[PDB]
Amino acid sequence: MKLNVDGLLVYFPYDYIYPEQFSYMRELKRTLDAKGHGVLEMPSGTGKTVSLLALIMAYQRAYPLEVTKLIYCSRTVPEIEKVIEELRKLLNFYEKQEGEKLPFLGLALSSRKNLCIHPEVTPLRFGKDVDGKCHSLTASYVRAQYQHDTSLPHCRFYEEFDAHGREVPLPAGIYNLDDLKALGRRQGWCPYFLARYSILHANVVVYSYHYLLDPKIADLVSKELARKAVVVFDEAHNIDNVCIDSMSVNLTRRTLDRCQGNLETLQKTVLRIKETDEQRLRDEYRRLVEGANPVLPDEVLQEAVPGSIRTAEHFLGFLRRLLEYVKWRLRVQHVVQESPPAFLSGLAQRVCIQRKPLRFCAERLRSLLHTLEITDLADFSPLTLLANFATLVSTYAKGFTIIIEPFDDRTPTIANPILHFSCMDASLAIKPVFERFQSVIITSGTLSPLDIYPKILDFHPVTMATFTMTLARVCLCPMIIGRGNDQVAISSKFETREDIAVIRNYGNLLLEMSAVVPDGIVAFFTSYQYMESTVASWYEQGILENIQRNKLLFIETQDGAETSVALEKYQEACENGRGAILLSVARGKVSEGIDFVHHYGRAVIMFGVPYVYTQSRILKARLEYLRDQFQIRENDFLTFDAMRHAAQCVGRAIRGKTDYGLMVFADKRFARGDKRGKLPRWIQEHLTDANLNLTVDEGVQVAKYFLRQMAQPF
Amino acid sequence: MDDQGCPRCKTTKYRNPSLKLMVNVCGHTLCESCVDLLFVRGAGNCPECGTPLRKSNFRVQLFEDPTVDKEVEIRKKVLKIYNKREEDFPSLREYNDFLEEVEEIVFNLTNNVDLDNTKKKMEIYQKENKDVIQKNKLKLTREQEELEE
Ligand code: SF4
Ligand SMILES: [Zn+2]
Ligand SMILES: [Zn+2]
Repeated sequence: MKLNVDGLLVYFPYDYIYPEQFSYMRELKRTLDAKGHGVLEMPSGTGKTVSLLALIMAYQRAYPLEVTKLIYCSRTVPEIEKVIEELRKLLNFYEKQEGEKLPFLGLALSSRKNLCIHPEVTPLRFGKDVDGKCHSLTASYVRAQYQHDTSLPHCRFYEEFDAHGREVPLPAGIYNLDDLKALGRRQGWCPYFLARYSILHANVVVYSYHYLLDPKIADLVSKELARKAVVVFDEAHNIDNVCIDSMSVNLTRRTLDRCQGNLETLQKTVLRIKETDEQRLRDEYRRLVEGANPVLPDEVLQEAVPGSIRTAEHFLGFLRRLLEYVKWRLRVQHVVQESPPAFLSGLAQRVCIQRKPLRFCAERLRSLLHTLEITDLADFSPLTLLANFATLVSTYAKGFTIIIEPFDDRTPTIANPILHFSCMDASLAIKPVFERFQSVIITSGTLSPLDIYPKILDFHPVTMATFTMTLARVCLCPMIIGRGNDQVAISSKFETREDIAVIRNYGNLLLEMSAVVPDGIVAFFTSYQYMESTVASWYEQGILENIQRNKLLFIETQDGAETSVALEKYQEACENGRGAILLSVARGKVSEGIDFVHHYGRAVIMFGVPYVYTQSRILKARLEYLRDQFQIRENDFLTFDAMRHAAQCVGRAIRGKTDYGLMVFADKRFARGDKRGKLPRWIQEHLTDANLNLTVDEGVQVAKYFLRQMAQPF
Repeated sequence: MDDQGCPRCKTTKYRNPSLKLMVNVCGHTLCESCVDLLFVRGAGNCPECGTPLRKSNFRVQLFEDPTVDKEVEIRKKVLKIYNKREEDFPSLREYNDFLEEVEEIVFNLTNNVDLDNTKKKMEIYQKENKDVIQKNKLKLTREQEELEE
């Protein structure tokens, strides 16, 4: 099924493409031809990657010099695993057409924790612990000790990889994480490092955002080699939250106490080293004079000189002084304090700590830490976090803010305060990506209007294209139910949340809908506390029991273990005739992680607009800056975050294969023009004014009618 | 204010945390209610150590770490010396050599005998007092006032 696109001829494996796909490829080619960063939205989760990938493959062959490599990122490794399958299917189809192997390589990177073959790290599951073990095994001392071949466990896979992996690069092939792990075992090479080496020559490289946003790790693997590469993000609607969270560092009393104990261990380690090894390790001081990674991006990063801190005894006191200032400044009991630039001045004046020596502290810690031949970095990980925070504040604070919370929310009095360093703008951390890479395509679904993203992220998109899926059958049937049987406002307003009728209406809607909706349904609330109150109110009433009789009901909790077990039971219920009503929170990790397909979450229910507790100061600082700069109204962004997030969770029911699925919004607010405008095009345009304000019982009836039409075959 | 209590009278801290640490040449935690206990007898003598104090050697500090208190207090006096800006140093190497030397002196004063340190400081005094020490002292207020605004 070759497609003769206007720009060129593009191979396509699947039989047919909808008209929107024609627009998709040409729209993407326009940005690629212009070699300028852009943003676009395509509804379908499946078939979007292949259509996106298909053009790149044709574009690469047509203009190999124009684009070096493809960097296609995905939110979650479980979701990137299925992506490479699409690429593998396309490669076989393209290879079959040609009839011979082509110089095309595709692989997916990930953390050593997710993929590895070393037995010692296999039982461990915690990510930080994996790095400590791997770092120790691959430590220069172990490698130097490996040359002596003394009696000590040396990780063979890396040792032979250096002699073998360096010399011979893998010619071509597609290797998923599961496949990549097997390849390392048979070849006795690291699935991780081997992929890392392949990045030098790998047509397609795919990995999560945290490997491309945080300068600590992203920069090293994402070196300037990609002078002109087609970097792409998938479902990156919450890119800012992931981008901001990379910069944000949280310091807590528990963490600070751990640092003090870890620092004492560091002091003891130095004392042992001084009596045992002094001359050889002192040589690193000369290296320091001559001149875990720093979080400073390329331009921000500085390596002029170590500064005053030049010895372990001197540097340790430097951290001792800084730790005490944070310890005291954190222990202060008062209202939430904001001091982005003043904290540096306050720390500098209070304990005589100039910023310039403090900027290199994080780098010096790693350099000094290496000299100490420590067993692992996992124990000292909290100390590095403070060091990372220590250098970050001393580096820049123009687009940042130090937030101290002596008292935490949901607790009248807690003896574990947390010092927040939440950022305010995501453009800072993503700036190197735009400059280093010629063009970036932020492909995402359920995207709230594109014009905001250039305001949130400082970039000039080439195009702002919104795509609505075009199918012979109208799969999705969205609706908004703002009025119940009582014709009473059903908005889940903070002041109106306490209303019994509003709580009753949601139970009535779910109870009635559960009767008609087939096996598989999900309900999204605004918050866990609100969800429990709604559940408790239904539990006291007979509404919950009626719902239980109609179908099984599952609730979600903060702990992942309970969520994992409950979700697995949910999937069992749909397979059988019982069906399950999985109550969840829109902003909960379960909603974003899980994907709903045919006979799964058939009728996604959006109970009330999803909003965060406005009293959260961290959100206020982020919200305040966006009002101060980039000219965004405080309510506009707040509504935008809810609209983008509300569409995020409810857009899964239409994953692909034209599997019928309806979406019901249980709030009159969504009916407002402002909410609809922020709604994604594909969901928005299908939604009509006639069904915009359906009654609770009226909405049930039309849903029953909708299922009938979809139930029959084509 | 997270300390368990004073080494001698650990009762006031439990009732309220308003009490603050008192710094001394002994680098030695003390509390206001316990300070009055020192004034009545000895009048400037550490209870257990017995280190003499000229006039109570007391100043307000809120760093539970004893050693840091001396390091911070000592550093303040040290800052009065070798306070010249980096621009005064053309060579790249010497930029932090004074800072490294300055930090070295701090450690010596904290633990090592200060007789050599005091003797050395006099040598720098005879030379630096003329221009560099006086110049930075006047300029300290100017930069501080502008930075605050
Ligand atoms: S060196 Fe390679 S095989 Fe050994 S623990 Fe690290 S990633 Fe695993
Ligand atoms: Zn006392
Ligand atoms: Zn004493």
